[PDB]
Amino acid sequence: SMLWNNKKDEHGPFDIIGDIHGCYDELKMLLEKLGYLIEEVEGGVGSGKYRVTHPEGRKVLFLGDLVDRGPKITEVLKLVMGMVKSGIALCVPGNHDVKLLRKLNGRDVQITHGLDRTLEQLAKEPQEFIEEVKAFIDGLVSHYVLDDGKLVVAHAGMKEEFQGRGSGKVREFALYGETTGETDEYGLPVRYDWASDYRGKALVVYGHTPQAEVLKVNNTINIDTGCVFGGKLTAYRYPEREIVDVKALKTYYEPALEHHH
Ligand SMILES: [Mn+2]
Repeated sequence: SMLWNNKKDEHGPFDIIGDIHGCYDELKMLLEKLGYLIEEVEGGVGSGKYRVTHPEGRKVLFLGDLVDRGPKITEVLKLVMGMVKSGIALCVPGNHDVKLLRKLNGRDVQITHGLDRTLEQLAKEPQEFIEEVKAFIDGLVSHYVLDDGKLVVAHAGMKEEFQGRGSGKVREFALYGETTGETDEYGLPVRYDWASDYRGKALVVYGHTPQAEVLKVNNTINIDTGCVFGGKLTAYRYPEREIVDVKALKTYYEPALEHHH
């Protein structure tokens, strides 16, 4: 009964933040707008470079996809790692984060979707920081069930049946979701729209495929508003159920191509 995903004793309030993808400036703006105070620490290095506090004792929940695409990936990492360490944040992993971990561990993965930017930015940092990043990503839990089971956070979402489960299949769902088993017009796999079929008790806040505006469906909401693509970085305030966002300062990266159909 003792899984890592159980944080039911954590009641918040929480500010839940979608995919950052290296957008440090917007992250800093959003945290400040939420009332967090960010101190650039004197002499501070790596995960000790920053210290974040909140006078109302609010906590941040990051939905992952911290790395790739954007201009300030190592600063995002330093900030988020420090927050998790000081206890003001938790983080669940995105697909990009885990793929980065596999690459740093020695797997010869495809350099795509912004990973080149992470690698070239990481290259400018010392080695002990690189090991800190590996340790950080390796310890990320697939999802968290929080606040007496009233809230679930996961990167790609978490359908009811899998909530609170620690199996390998549940971790894959958190990272990637699942496919429907059938193919599309190109004979390719199709993503399963789990949120449409969701009837679970917990509100699920997640950040899967990027959207122009938050996508609320049944007791679920996707808050990846595509900051790095020139959209915005969104926080969802819990239990207030309020949306707070910061517009991207620039278009840092081009979004996926779109089929005509
Ligand atoms: Mn993403």
